Amino acid sequence: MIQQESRLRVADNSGAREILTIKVLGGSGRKTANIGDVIVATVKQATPGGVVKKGEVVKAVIVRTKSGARRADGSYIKFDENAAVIIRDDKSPRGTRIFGPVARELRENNFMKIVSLAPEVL
Amino acid sequence: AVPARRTSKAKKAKRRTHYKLTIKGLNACSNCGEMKKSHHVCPACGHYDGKDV
Amino acid sequence: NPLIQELTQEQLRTDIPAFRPGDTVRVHAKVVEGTRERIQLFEGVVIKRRGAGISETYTVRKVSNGVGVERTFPLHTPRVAQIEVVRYGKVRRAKLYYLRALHGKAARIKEIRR
Amino acid sequence: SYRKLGRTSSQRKAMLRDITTDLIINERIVTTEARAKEVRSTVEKMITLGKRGDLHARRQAATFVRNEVASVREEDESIVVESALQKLFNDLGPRFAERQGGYTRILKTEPRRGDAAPMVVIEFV
Amino acid sequence: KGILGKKVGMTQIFTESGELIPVTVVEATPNVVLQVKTVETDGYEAIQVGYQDKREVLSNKPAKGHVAKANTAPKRFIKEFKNVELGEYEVGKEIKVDVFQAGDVVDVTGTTKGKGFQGAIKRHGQSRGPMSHGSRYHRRPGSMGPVAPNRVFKNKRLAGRMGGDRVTIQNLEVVKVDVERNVILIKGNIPGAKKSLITIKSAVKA
RNA sequence: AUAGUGAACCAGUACCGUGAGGGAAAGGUGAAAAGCACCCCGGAAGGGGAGUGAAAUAGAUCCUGAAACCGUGUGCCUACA
RNA sequence: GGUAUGAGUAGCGAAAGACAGGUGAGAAUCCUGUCCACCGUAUGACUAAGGUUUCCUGGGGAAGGCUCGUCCGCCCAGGGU
RNA sequence: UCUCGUUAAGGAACUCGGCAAAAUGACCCCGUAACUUCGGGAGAAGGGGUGCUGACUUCGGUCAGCCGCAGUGAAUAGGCC
RNA sequence: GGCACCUCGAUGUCGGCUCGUCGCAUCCUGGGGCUGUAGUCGGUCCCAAGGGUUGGGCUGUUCGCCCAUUAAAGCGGCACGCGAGCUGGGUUCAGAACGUCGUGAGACAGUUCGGUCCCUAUCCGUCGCGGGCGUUGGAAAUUUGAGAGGAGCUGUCCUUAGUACGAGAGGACCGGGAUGGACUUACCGCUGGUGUACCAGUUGUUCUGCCAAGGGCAUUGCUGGGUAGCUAUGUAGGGAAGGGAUAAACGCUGAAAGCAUCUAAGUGUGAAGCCCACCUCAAGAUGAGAUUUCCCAUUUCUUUAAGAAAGUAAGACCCCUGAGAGAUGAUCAGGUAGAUAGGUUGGAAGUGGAAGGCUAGUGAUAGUUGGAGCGGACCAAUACUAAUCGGUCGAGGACUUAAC
Ligand SMILES: [K+]
Ligand SMILES: [K+]
Ligand SMILES: [K+]
Ligand SMILES: [K+]
Ligand SMILES: [K+]
Ligand SMILES: [K+]
Ligand SMILES: [K+]
Ligand SMILES: [K+]
Ligand SMILES: [K+]
Ligand SMILES: [K+]
Ligand SMILES: [K+]
Ligand SMILES: [K+]
Ligand SMILES: [K+]
Ligand SMILES: [K+]
Ligand SMILES: [K+]
Ligand SMILES: [K+]
Ligand SMILES: [K+]
Ligand SMILES: [K+]
Ligand SMILES: [K+]
Ligand SMILES: [K+]
Ligand SMILES: [K+]
Ligand SMILES: [K+]
Ligand SMILES: [K+]
Ligand SMILES: [K+]
Ligand SMILES: [K+]
Ligand SMILES: [K+]
Ligand SMILES: [Mg+2]
Ligand SMILES: [Mg+2]
Ligand SMILES: [Mg+2]
Ligand SMILES: [Mg+2]
Ligand SMILES: [Mg+2]
Ligand SMILES: [Mg+2]
Ligand SMILES: [Mg+2]
Ligand SMILES: [Mg+2]
Ligand SMILES: [Mg+2]
Ligand SMILES: [Mg+2]
Ligand SMILES: [Mg+2]
Ligand SMILES: [Mg+2]
Ligand SMILES: [Mg+2]
Ligand SMILES: [Mg+2]
Ligand SMILES: [Mg+2]
Ligand SMILES: [Mg+2]
Ligand SMILES: [Mg+2]
Ligand SMILES: [Mg+2]
Ligand SMILES: [Mg+2]
Ligand SMILES: [Mg+2]
Ligand SMILES: [Mg+2]
Ligand SMILES: [Mg+2]
Ligand SMILES: [Mg+2]
Ligand SMILES: [Mg+2]
Ligand SMILES: [Mg+2]
Ligand SMILES: [Mg+2]
Ligand SMILES: [Mg+2]
Ligand SMILES: [Mg+2]
Ligand SMILES: [Mg+2]
Ligand SMILES: [Mg+2]
Ligand SMILES: [Mg+2]
Ligand SMILES: [Mg+2]
Ligand SMILES: [Mg+2]
Ligand SMILES: [Mg+2]
Ligand SMILES: [Mg+2]
Ligand SMILES: [Mg+2]
Ligand SMILES: [Mg+2]
Ligand SMILES: [Zn+2]
Repeated sequence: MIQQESRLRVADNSGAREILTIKVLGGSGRKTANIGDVIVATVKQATPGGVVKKGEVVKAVIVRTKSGARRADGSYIKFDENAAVIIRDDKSPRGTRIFGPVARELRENNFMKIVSLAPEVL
Repeated sequence: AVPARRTSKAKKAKRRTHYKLTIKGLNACSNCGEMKKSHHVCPACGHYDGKDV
Repeated sequence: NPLIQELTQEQLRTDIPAFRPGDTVRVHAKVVEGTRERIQLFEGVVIKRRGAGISETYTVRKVSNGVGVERTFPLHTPRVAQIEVVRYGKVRRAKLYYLRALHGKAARIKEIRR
Repeated sequence: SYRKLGRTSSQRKAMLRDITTDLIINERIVTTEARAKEVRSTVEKMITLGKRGDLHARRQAATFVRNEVASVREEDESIVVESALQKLFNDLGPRFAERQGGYTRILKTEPRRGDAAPMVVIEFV
Repeated sequence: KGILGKKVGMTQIFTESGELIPVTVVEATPNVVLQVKTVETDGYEAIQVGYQDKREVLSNKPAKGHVAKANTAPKRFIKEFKNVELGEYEVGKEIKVDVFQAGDVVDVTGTTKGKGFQGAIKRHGQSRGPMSHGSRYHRRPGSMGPVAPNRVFKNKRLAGRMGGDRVTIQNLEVVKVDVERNVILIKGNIPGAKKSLITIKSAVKA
């Protein structure tokens, strides 16, 4: 459950290390975003040599959350942290490598490039 | 908040319609015949359910 | 209770090995990426077992690529081919939520060989 | 559920232990309705432990029954003092060996003067 | 189609293809048609249904006489079902859970669980005032209204008794029918405390 | 007797104030106590009798005994306004 | 000055009591016992001031005591430095 | 309504304002910046250790072992920049 | 802005919070005409108020600028709605200071830091809940629906179709699906929360004489879990289809007026709107409705009385055990024609290996006896305890006129 002012780790090498949620997209009053949802975020901490830099407004897809997700088989998945991947407008990741495991729910949202790049898809 | 008008005798009496006691559940003791509260020990003879208790 | 128990006894699995929180299990999870179906092995420590009858579930925790990941399964889900007990751990409580705070060497559990 | 009886948990537990032991010692006491309806379960749970008669049962009962003198007799000497705990296991336990539950009865009596609180008598058998 | 049963409880069931779904167990020992109402006599068509046999001492001569035509024991719950084929029903006929089939779309009516006297926050989902910053306004129901009417408009929502209301949940799915046990499994949850009366009818919107 | 002195009465008192100082309320059984022996209910209070008295619904909070106010009985009326 | 209305309503002043036995017309509230609980750089022990009989003993239950009361720092009778 | 305890995910988005609360908190050890009136700033900051049982001691430790989620295991003792 | 008519024996002043409600000169969504409307986007006017109409940065602010969204992020009224509902940052009470003015005390043609927000609701009103009587014999159930309340929002994607349209670029109407946001009705099986008479660990001190095992106090001492119940952030469902009458608008046929013309007669199409449809309440709907079933015509006294009175019938209640119900009433489950509660016996959740032993070890401790012991509310049995014994109330049914 990610809302405005929620901060997430960056699960790629785009350059950003930490982002802050500006907006949960997808409706007028939507409060919360979960895995697979796209947010507008600001870069609060950036790797010095990276492409994405501190202060930049970016779009990003949530790929893991402490409040994870429920599947139709009655099973659940939860992660120890909240992480996002910075994406271009066509959902392609800005960076070249994804870090950490990724929820299988990205597939059904058609974030194929992230899913293919992730070291593990749980 | 304070009463805007004093309450009349009639209105006060009407309010106290339901301000009353009731005396419910008295019947004769099966041992001594004096009236008692049902399901209670008879305070006169000390019996209950036909037995001294 | 008895009526709900009778309605559900048919769907209780009988291939559940005896395991408790703190044991290491390999969960054979059936996954579907479309038409095809596949087994994805989720291995880790059972940190939780709650519920009764058909509603019983358990949680398995593993650390993959630096990130802790917990998976909760219905004990009797047909979507799990097999629950395999890898090792028996020595713990002192039913719920192992304290492992969430630990990492690496601190999170280790001593084997007991039941 | 369980009644709160106008006390805090620790205050209530103290009172239930006090009254429960009072019942074990006197076998008949006067209390309010509310206290009697709560004591009837605590006293009969103590009796169940006394019926078990084993050390583990004794020690569980010891955590609840007060350390009070239940009787003094000249059975052997003028210093044979029996505790509330010992009466539970020596006398009351064997007394109800063949009754399955229901070791107490409550008899409703008159209300208390200064309170109008509904009084009762709670006694064994 | 309709039937009266009691809410037993909630559980869950695995479907074919392995999906786990919550279900409410409704036990409906066969209902009995006690009376048939027609335009000729009552001005409207309906069947009067009895459910849950009741002990004789709990019944009345007026009540025992009423169920005498159907030739059954006294019934605790008696309700009417409208918009059915009356000719297909007659007094003394029994209605069983097998009237419904797995996959049928139903409407489920019951009496919501009582909650007693509740404030406008819980009863009406209103917003608290702030809990700090000098606030002395936490769980209060808000302004009663403007000055101009010199009164409060009706439907100013306040504290009061909550629950105990008839509520119908629409378009629920019948998941299973265990006739030997007189049990119907409904997907999802339905109103009412356990052991309360539940009315299952084929979905009106269907 | 809310008058007349603040004070008809144990008043410059009680009471208030550190103090200077401020400062009340409060008269009436009956001709005579003859102020109800004795009995009864009650722990008493208080009543009911029996007495005293011309009268006690003159019994001491005692002459007269207004009104507000409180209650009991009930002739008529009152639950679609 | 008297008496209403609001009312039989607000309030009954920071906290643990329980039961047995007794006393008595009457007791949650007085006495005794038992266990329980609270203070303990104190809620203990002294003492100055201030109060001025509140001390002790025996009686009492009108009023005072925020309930009750058989009890009291209250009332009555004796005493005490 | 007051006083108090616990809260999923988020973590100042609240608000005039982080008001209120939360967090810090003891002792030992490592370590500690700009600036300075050379005293200070400092308890800056930021870190580590703390229980139990044996062995061994230069008497402060050291080594070893043991248990728990957690060892100033409760209470009371800075939030910082 | 003008006036000075109510209020100066006081009608509390901005902004915000809580709660909304109304108007429509409509922001979005719905319908439509004209277009300098190819399409896609639009412009403009008409109809339309059913619902909807975001969160932040700065400022006391309103406003406004900005950031990021959105189908949209409408404008107004309600003492610039709402301080006996809240806040009190702003509005110069007393303090203090700056600029400025003054010889000055002081002051603003201005700023700055700091500064007590009382009230136990009597009446109407509002939201809930009972008692009384009525409804024309007395009862137990089931009902119709006068009337009323609730609900009413909308995105994106796929398909039709890269089709119609267009030189390209771009790119549909209508139709058919899927899936969301916000809101909302329920419920706790799931994920979680809580869980102060559930389980465990642990510190200090104190008590059970000591050891062992335990109790007390320390926020429930603290800590880790956690049942029932209550719950969201969890789960399920909902605003689906469809009629009828209409708005703007468009007709059809048609004359007045040989033509033309939607109108005059006649007749049709047409909106998220109206009335239904969907949900809930509902005959105190005094207009008091209907249906099924039960009791059945008593006694006495007065009297032609719709008389008074007395036992009762069906039935209901008192009282008592309770809960799924609950402030109290009430509701519902029961009262031995008995499982209603307690206990008891089995279970379960939950905790996570009791005590007492034994084995190993110098010891702390470990293993074992043994998934043990404990186990509020959950489940199932069981009359062991308590629902004893009883009492109260409660019909005998008017008249007129149709018909039969
Ligand atoms: K008796
Ligand atoms: K006289
Ligand atoms: K009168
Ligand atoms: K008065
Ligand atoms: K009064
Ligand atoms: K005395
Ligand atoms: K917020
Ligand atoms: K510093
Ligand atoms: K440690
Ligand atoms: K400190
Ligand atoms: K004025
Ligand atoms: K408005
Ligand atoms: K247009
Ligand atoms: K509208
Ligand atoms: K702001
Ligand atoms: K501000
Ligand atoms: K005004
Ligand atoms: K105010
Ligand atoms: K006002
Ligand atoms: K009024
Ligand atoms: K201890
Ligand atoms: K203690
Ligand atoms: K919990
Ligand atoms: K009626
Ligand atoms: K053991
Ligand atoms: K167990
Ligand atoms: Mg379990
Ligand atoms: Mg305590
Ligand atoms: Mg005792
Ligand atoms: Mg809010
Ligand atoms: Mg407050
Ligand atoms: Mg008006
Ligand atoms: Mg004078
Ligand atoms: Mg005079
Ligand atoms: Mg004078
Ligand atoms: Mg006279
Ligand atoms: Mg006189
Ligand atoms: Mg009328
Ligand atoms: Mg009338
Ligand atoms: Mg009042
Ligand atoms: Mg007091
Ligand atoms: Mg202490
Ligand atoms: Mg101290
Ligand atoms: Mg004395
Ligand atoms: Mg004395
Ligand atoms: Mg008194
Ligand atoms: Mg939280
Ligand atoms: Mg958390
Ligand atoms: Mg802010
Ligand atoms: Mg804000
Ligand atoms: Mg603060
Ligand atoms: Mg500590
Ligand atoms: Mg003039
Ligand atoms: Mg005035
Ligand atoms: Mg218009
Ligand atoms: Mg106001
Ligand atoms: Mg000057
Ligand atoms: Mg000016
Ligand atoms: Mg200040
Ligand atoms: Mg739940
Ligand atoms: Mg459950
Ligand atoms: Mg010891
Ligand atoms: Mg049962
Ligand atoms: Zn008797």
